[PDB]
Formats: sequence, structure tokens, C-alpha cells
Amino acid sequence: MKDLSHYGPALCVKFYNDYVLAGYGPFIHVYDYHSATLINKCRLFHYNKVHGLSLSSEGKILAYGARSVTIVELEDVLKKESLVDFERINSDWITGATFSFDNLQIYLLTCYNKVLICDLNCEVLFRKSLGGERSILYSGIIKVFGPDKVYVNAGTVMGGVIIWDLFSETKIHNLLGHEGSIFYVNLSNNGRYVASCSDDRSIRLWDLETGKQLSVGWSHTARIWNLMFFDNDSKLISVSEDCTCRVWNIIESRENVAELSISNVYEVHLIKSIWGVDVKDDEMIAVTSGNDGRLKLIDLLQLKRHGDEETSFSLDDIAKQCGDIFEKNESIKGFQWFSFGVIAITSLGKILKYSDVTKQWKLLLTNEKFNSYPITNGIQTQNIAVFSNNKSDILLIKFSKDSADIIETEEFHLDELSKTNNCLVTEYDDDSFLLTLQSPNPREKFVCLEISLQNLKIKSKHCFNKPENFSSSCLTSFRNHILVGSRFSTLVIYNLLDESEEPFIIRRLSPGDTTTSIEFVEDKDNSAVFSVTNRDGYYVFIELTKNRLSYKVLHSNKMMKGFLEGAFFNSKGEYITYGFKSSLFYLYNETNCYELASEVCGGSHRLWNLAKITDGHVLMYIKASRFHLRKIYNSIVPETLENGVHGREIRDISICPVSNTNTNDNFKDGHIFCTASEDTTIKLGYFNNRTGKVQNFWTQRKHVSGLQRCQFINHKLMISSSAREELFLWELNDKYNKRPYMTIRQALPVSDLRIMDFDVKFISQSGDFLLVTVYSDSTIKIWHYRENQNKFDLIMQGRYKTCCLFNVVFIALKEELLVVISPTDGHLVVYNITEYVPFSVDPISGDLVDHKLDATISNLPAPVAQLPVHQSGVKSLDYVANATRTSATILTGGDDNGLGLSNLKLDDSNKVTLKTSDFIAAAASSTITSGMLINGGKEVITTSVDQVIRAWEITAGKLSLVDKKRTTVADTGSLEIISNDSEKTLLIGGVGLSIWKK
Amino acid sequence: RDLYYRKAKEQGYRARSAFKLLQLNDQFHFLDDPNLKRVVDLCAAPGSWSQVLSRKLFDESPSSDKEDRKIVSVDLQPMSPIPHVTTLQADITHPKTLARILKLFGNEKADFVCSDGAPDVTGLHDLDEYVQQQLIMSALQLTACILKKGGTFVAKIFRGRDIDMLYSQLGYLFDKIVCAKPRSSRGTSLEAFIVCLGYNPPSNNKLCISDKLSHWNEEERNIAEFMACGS
Ligand SMILES: C[S@@+](CC[C@H](N)C(=O)[O-])C[C@H]1O[C@@H](n2cnc3c(N)ncnc32)[C@H](O)[C@@H]1O
Repeated sequence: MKDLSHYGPALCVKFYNDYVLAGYGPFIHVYDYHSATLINKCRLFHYNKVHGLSLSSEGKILAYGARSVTIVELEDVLKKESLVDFERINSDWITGATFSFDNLQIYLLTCYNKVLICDLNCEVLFRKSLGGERSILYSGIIKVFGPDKVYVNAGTVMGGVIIWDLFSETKIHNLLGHEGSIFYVNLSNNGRYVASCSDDRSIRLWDLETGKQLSVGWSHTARIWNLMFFDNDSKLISVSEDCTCRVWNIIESRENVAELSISNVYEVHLIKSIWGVDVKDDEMIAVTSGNDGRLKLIDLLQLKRHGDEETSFSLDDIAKQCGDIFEKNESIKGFQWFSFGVIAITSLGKILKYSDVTKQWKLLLTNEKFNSYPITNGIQTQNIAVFSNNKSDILLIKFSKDSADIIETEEFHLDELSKTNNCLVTEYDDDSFLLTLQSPNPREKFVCLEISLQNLKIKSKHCFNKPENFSSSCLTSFRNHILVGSRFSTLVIYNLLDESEEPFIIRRLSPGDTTTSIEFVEDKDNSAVFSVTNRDGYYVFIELTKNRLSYKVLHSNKMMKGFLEGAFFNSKGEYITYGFKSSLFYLYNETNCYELASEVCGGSHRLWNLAKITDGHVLMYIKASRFHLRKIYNSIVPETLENGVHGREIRDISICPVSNTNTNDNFKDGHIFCTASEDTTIKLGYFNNRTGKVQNFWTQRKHVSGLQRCQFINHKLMISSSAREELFLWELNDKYNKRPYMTIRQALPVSDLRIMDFDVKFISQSGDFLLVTVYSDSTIKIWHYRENQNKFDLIMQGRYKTCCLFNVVFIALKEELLVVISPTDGHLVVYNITEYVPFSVDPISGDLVDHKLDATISNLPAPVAQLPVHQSGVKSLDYVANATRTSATILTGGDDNGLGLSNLKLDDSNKVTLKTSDFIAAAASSTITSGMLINGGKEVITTSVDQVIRAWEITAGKLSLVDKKRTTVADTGSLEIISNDSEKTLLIGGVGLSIWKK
Repeated sequence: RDLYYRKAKEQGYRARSAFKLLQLNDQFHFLDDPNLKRVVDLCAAPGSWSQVLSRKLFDESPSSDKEDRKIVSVDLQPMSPIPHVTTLQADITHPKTLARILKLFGNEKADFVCSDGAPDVTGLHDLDEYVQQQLIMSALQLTACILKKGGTFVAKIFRGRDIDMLYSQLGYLFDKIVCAKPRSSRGTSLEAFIVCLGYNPPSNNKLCISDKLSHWNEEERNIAEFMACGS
């Protein structure tokens, strides 16, 4: 077998003259970080991950991890696939490694606080150690200040930081004060300071000269795994189990030596931990490496780099420039960003202009009509401001590009409207835009005006009847229709060519209320796709087809947290979202699940606006009687060097099966697949068949608890299950050009207890299917899923005993439908349900036929076969039937690290016999977690927690081990295999994901 | 959070882990022996295995087999007292901690030494497994002495990538090495227990058992026998 790609825990990262070197599983990855290009992947260790690495000035790399250490040439790492022959194994765990000052020796710190001085073949020359009783270390570093001044800085499990002089073997300090084990120690470059961190969640700054504690910093919310000084020892950066990277100021004064002060918090990795960090002082950039396999680049000067990121003005500042013109209780009530800066309007209808160039405010004009609750809208790209009020009045003003002179103005009143409570605008075409106005009277009209971009005159006015439960919240135009977002998750589509035509009404798209954005995505044939966001966090992608219109939901999901106020696609095709999490504005890359920026607004955040500008966005908002301008610049470097996968266990993996349907040509070089994680999400992505490179599309968040199973049951349907009887049927759409879409089709009825497993059998032509589920309480249920009424009907229920049931599988042999379970007692138990369900089995390829009878709940019959196989729980269950579907061979992997092969047969009289064919008692060193039959049952691939992938062959019902290979994926627990046309692709899941070829 | 956390509070056990030692003894039956007399619980905090030892050896035993029975439970952290248990706050490596344990028996070797100790996992599996092997090794050197020849030693293990090294590092010292999950052991944990039966012949800041078992063993892996435990 050959390993192709790996995404998983990346324990360390180093900046090196325009490279990032990342310890990435057992490899080093070398990136050109300005372009985010992966130059090479070089395997350094046979199986151990790289915990630490450092570079000599002359390009030698010292790397260590667990008991492995190696010295390797940067030039070889740049071009070779593997350098594992240079790996050496030390007898003890290696806590740290540094080059000697002249790079002629290396110093290895063991977990027992001994230093091994080695030559550059990693051979020991001598050892240094302290006197006294042993210390066990969870961290430590060797800090080389000069040729003969080497400090060993040891973080013990007991919570002391021992700092001692290497060559004299002399204790300098025993820094006490932490409450837990010490998980990282670092020293400032200028020799002034020690920093340590623990699982007490504190960072402690120590005086390296006096050994006194200077400052204790409490900010991180979980254990801290790494920290270091940067920016000439004026700042500290830390990285944590809480998935944040935190920057601290070292504030030096006379009266207190120095103190830590929190400066910035960056949430940068997926749940959970962050292991590695490094800073490039010149550019003030950081790099972090996560348990999720993400490598994140952080602009440490997001708020300062260009010098205009943050600005605020109170009404007094503004009055200092416009003059004392504001009345008692007058405040800014609307604002828009244009090329020149801001146009704002006050509660008394004063229209103000802020120039981004001169930084000056000035009064432009007053329109007393708009002292009656003015609303502000705009067409940013065309420098058009739109003012409305509650008295059916409208004011349009157009501004010159740089000058900001008023070059067009129009005003009008709409007699159709009594009171007006909502005004929306959207772009229409090269010459005009649309404006809608609504009133709360149910009998008044919904008014849409088409307005010239050139002189702001009305080209046409349309008046529509409002459907019953309709309050417009957002607006987009498409061809000759307007799509109007409404409350209650309603979307109303009107036809601008025929205001008497009945509107097309999409009700209840999501559980939420206000529709916040409608955005055109793509079109194909006679269908157009739209993104529709909802304030309460839900977003839906709908497909509008011209056949009269019809619609289908292609995608549905919920943001992790907070209000969702809009979403758009960037030039890379990534879904970008924005909204609020309580008082915090967010801009979030929802495709790859990382935050782009955030801002503390006014809690209630009643007045805010976001606008796109060249090289970023401007966020405008009112907070605490101040008008704030936050410029959100595109990062000076790429956001990530790897996007990453889950940062917790991957419990299941499913590849979308090949089909005769019209899967889009973009996916032709690879496969769409799902990972299901204990982090409670399902991630839908793609991998390239040749390179194993993985790309993310979506992170589905419906499940409330950790996933157990996900399986594509055919080319467009997928079932997942977790606990709380969460079982969801999903529908996938892969017909469009850039990404697949997935939406929930139905959830299983619920009776706490878990759905441990399921299996399905399709009902011939139907797209209906039978579903069996087994539960923690030993119950068994059989369901009929019917497409047209989109529901699950319970047709059978029963119980095995009381113990948990881990796996279940449908087996169709001859004209019988069999159910096979594997309880925790280690038995294989067979049920023949044929007589008790209104379905028939076709004798070959075993297809179900619907008898179209009414739904009765049968009781589960007594088992027809009970064979003991394993001495404990059965973790993996697979089967393959023979060519005549008269028998099946059943493969089981056990918690007893045994591998079982059993035979299920029907005789001429249809009597079921289950007999065991072979049992390998020591098939693995630990729990066997996956066991799949391939090549018509001739071969077996197994996975187990010992991180050894085993390939087997079956000859005459007997198993023999034919190949084995280690993976870095710890806690190896999921496996998926697909044939290419036989050569196979293996997806290997646990903590991390690896793709292999066989 | 689950079933056993609930029934631990119902039975007055300090932790759900109490059922792991009970579900263990539902076979091996090393605590159902009337002849069983002296036991040591290492890294016992907060003490639920010592409660189980107390209930089985005293509350649930005829007065006829309660004589010279002595339960010592050791942890560096201080423990709330348990009826019929001498709790020692000591380091399993320190001096008199074998001498003091020596004295609380009549210079008799223990029938049975158990340890359910484990640090909180970090999520870094290679570190978590290595640290767990450390605890077992250091626990093993007290068990090397105080254990009666032919007496069982029970310890919690991290049943991961390098467990097979521990099994054969442990071959030199036991008649039958067994490995068991109970059923109160969470499916989401890499947990298992190494139930070492029939203590066989041992040997005859400095050198420790971890480096001298690393000395002889070295880089070899064997697979111990497996045994489910509960009913
Ligand atoms: C998982 S807890 C043990 C659980 C306990 N046996 C029970 O069932 O209630 C781990 C314990 O190991 C202890 N420990 C770690 N190192 C030790 C040492 N060197 N000497 C004594 N105890 C130690 C810790 O104090 C901690 O109480």
C-alpha cells in the first residue's frame, strides 16, 4: 500500500526566510508562505509525529518527536519524498532539542531532565544532569545564549519550572507558583525573562535574573500548550486547547519590573487544540499549527498595518468641523459608504458628508421631510444615496466620484402608501436600479420603482398585492422578477412584467424569522441557484426553474452561532458570511470555517452598515454615542497554508458512489465524500484521485451530539446518525460547476438512547427503501421510507435482550430478507423477517418488491441463528453474498482484537445455518475498529487502534495476513474504500485523515 | 455523566470507576477469595477502588476471613478516609514508602496490588500513551517487591499503538498476562486493564525499572491474551 496524503495533527511550525516549515504528522511540509504554495512534503519519521524542529543558519534541520530525533538537510527536505533512514530512536522521550551555539553538536532534553550532548549523527558524546531526585517533565527547552551559556528550562509535572546551567550542572532557579503541570516554558531572547504556562490556565512571567514572579496572566479558557516571546521580547504569544492564539504585551516600568497585559485574541483552529506557533518579527505575522491539521497565518497588525483601520467621531467632533448646528437630542440615523467616504443623515434630516481623504465632516443640505424617522439606502458603486421616511417620501442624490458634488437629485411622494415602514434597493442592470416601498396597511400595495442610474428619474412603477403574512426584509432582482425576502422565512417572487400575476410564494424555508439576504449564485439550463440567509442563522440554497416556476432546496445549514445578516461568494468561490454574536460583528469564511475579522459594536447594534471596498470592507456603526469606521483589509498574507479537517475523532467516512447520472465534470478527477466527527459536524468535501489533495465545501451542523455513522446509501442520498436518535436522511446535488449541495430530506421519528447502526435495502425502482436501526437498549426497529410522502413508517419492532447492539446489516439470500446483528455478547444473531413484512425478495441481486399493503407494526420474530464468535463487543461488521445469493460470508472485527469469518447459508429448504469459518485471535494489538471485504470477498482491509492497517486474503474460508503498514492517524477508527475502475483508494480516519492507494 | 456516574452516587461510591473494578472481579474473582488478606491500591485518589476493596473485604465478608486483612491505599494527593483502609499520602517512588508499606503488613507481601491511576489526557495520543506507560512502570517497581510471588497485579492501560511493548516488557514477570475492558469502560476511551495473574520471578535520579526493562526488552512487541470481564 502507498500513502498519498494526510491531514491531521501538526505539532510545530517555524518561519525560515520566506518558508514555513511545519511538523505535519511524521512529515515536514515546506511552504512558500507569501503565496501559500506547498513546495514539498518530506517524511522524516517512520511513524512518530514531529513534535519540534529547528534550523541552523546553514540549513540543517534538527527534528524530534516522542523518542525519534533526526538531523536532515533543508535541501534534501525540499526535494526528497522521504528521509526516514536518518531517523534515530532514543531510549527516553525527547522533550526538546537545540543546536549548540556553533551548530556542531545538538542538545537533547529528555523527559527526565537529562541533556544528551550529541554529534551531528545524533550519537551521544556525554550527558548532563542535576543532582537530587528525578523530575518528570511535560515540557522544556534548551536556550543557547552563547557558546558556553546554555540554560536548561524544565517544566515538571509537579508544577515547578527548573532553570539550570547546562555545562556546570548547576541549578539556577526553582520557579514555583503554578498550580498544575507545566506544559510550556520559554525564555526571552534578551535573557531578561522566563514565561511558563500550565493547565491551571495561567501564564507566568518570571525574572530570569532574580527568579521572582513578575506577572500572572489569565485569559485563555483551557490548557495552554505553547508560548514564546517576539518583537524584541516586548510581546508574548500563546496558543491553547481553547483554539485561540493570544498576544500579550510585556509592559516594563520602574515600580514593577514588567507585567503581562492581554492585547489580542484570535480564534484560529477547530475544536480542539492548537500545538505550534511562530512569529516573523519583520512582518508581524504569526503561524499556528492545530490538532485539526490547519496551518493558519495571522496578521498581528490587522488593526494597525495601514494606519486607517479604526476611526471614531462623536457628535461633538463632527460639530467641531461642521459648526455648532445640531439640536438637542439630534443624532446620526443613517449612513452609506461611497468612494469618497460617508454620507450620513441625522434624525432631523441634516445630510452630512465625511471625506475619507481630508478626514473632514461638512453639512451638505437639510431636508426637513426626513426628520420623521429617516431610513438610508444606497447603490454604493454608483454613489447614489436613497433616503426614505415614514411619510411616503423619497430623496435620491447622486455624487461625483472624487469630488462628491451633488450632480443629480430627485424627490417624490407615493400617494399609494399611507405610512411607510420599509425601503429596499437593489441593482437592476447597466442603466437602472430598483427601489421597493411597503406600508403596514394590508390592503395597500407593495410598490417597486425602476429608477435611472443616470438622472434618478422613475422609469416604471409597479404595484403588487401583498400576500397575507408578508413584511419585506431584503430584495434582489433576477431577469424580470424580484425576489423579496420576508419574515417567517418567506420569500415572495414577483413578475415586473405583470403585476396582476399571482406571486410565487416560498413559505417557511427555515425555522427562522427574518430573511436577511438573497444572492444569485449560478445558473444552468433552465435553473438558477440562490443563497438565502436568515437572521436566526439558517441559510438555504434554492433552485428556481422555468418549465411557470418551480423550486427545490439544494442546500440547508445553520451557522454555528449568532445572527446571520448576509452571505456572498468571494472570487475564490468561498462562501463568506457576516452577522453578530451578541455584541460582536463577525466576518466568517463558512466554506473553510475560520473567522476573517471581528469587531465589538453596540450590543444592541441597532445601526450598522457594511460596504465592499477595494482590498476589503468598511464597517460603519454607532456605539456609545460614537460613529465608528472600521476598515477590514484583506490579510497581507494568505489566511491558511492548509485549511484543515476536523480537530476531533473522525468516526465515519463515506464516499459518494459512482453513478450513471450527470455528475458535473469538475469533479471528474476525484470524489465527493463526507467525514463524520465527534465534534458533531459532517464535513462534505472532495479529494483528487491522483494526489489525495482534499478540499472542503461544507460543514453541516444539524446534529446535536457526536456523529456515529454516515453512509452514502446511493449516488444522491446519505444517512447519518449520532445519538438522541438523531438519524437524518440527506439529499446531495452535484450537478453544478463548483460545489455540491446537501440538504436534509427527513429525520427519523424519535421515541436517553443512541442509534448505534443502520442499514438500508432499496425497493427496486422506487427510491423508497427499508431501514433497520439498532439501539443502545437492544431494541431493533424496521422502517419503510416512502419518497412521495417523505416519511418513515415503522413496520417492525423488537428487542434482542438488554445489551447494546453495535452493528446491523440486511442480507438478501434467495427469497429471504435477513437481519444480522452483532450484540456486545459477541454473537452473530440472524432474523428472517420475510413473512412479517409486506415486501418480497427477488431471488437474484436480492431486490425488494413493494406489496402496497397498509402499515402494521409487526413484532420481531425469534432468531433463526445465534452463533458466538467474539468474546466481547463486535466493532465492525461486513458481508458479501455469493454469485447465486444462496450464502454470504460475514467478516467481524472485535474489541477482543480478533478477526472472525463466518458463513451464512440457506439450504434447498431455506433453512438458515450460521457457522464460523475461521478466527484469528491476535489479528491486532488492540481493538479492531473497521473490517471491510473487497475484491468479491477475496481480500480484507482492517483498521485498528494500534495504528496498523492490515491487508488480508481469504482462501477456502481461511484468513491469512498478507500486508501491513502503520499510519499516524491515532485511534484509527474509520475506513472507506472505493475502486477506481482493481486498484483501490483507502480513506483512513481517526484523529486525522489519510488517503492511501492499494 | 452517564449510567455509572448516576449509580455511583446511588451506591455512595466516590467515582463511576468503582464499577470497573467490580465488573473486573465478576471474573478472575481475585476479590472473591476467602484466603485474600492484604491489598494495595496505588494512585487511589479519590478512592473508589479502595471503597470497593473495603466493601468486598469487610462489609461483605464473614468475620472468619476478616483476620489480618489490611488495605493500604497510596496517592500523592490527600484522600478522605475510608473505613478499614489505611490511606498513605506518599510517592510510590520515595524511600520508606516501600518501608512504611512494609510495616503496615506483618512484613508480609501483598496478595494483590491494583492501580487505576491515569493523568488527564491531553489529546496528544503518543504523549498520553507514553505517560501512561511511565505510571505503570513506576507502579511496577513497588509491585515488584511487595507483591507475593504468585499474586495478581492490576493496572489501567492506554490500549494504543505501543501497548504490545508493555505486554512483553511484562512477560518476564507473570504467568498469564490478560487484558480486559470491563463494560463501565466508556467506548470513547482507549482504556483497558492489564490483569496480571500469577506473579512469577522478578530479577536479582539514577537507573530505574523503565530503563532496565528498556534494557533487556528492547524494541520488541508481543500480544497479551484478551479477556472480557463482566457478566
Ligand atoms: C485516574 S486517578 C486514580 C483513580 C482512582 N484509582 C479511583 O478509582 O478512584 C490518577 C491518580 O494518580 C496519582 N499519582 C500520579 N503520580 C503519582 C505518584 N508518583 N505517586 C502516587 N500517586 C500518583 C494522582 O495523584 C491521581 O490521584
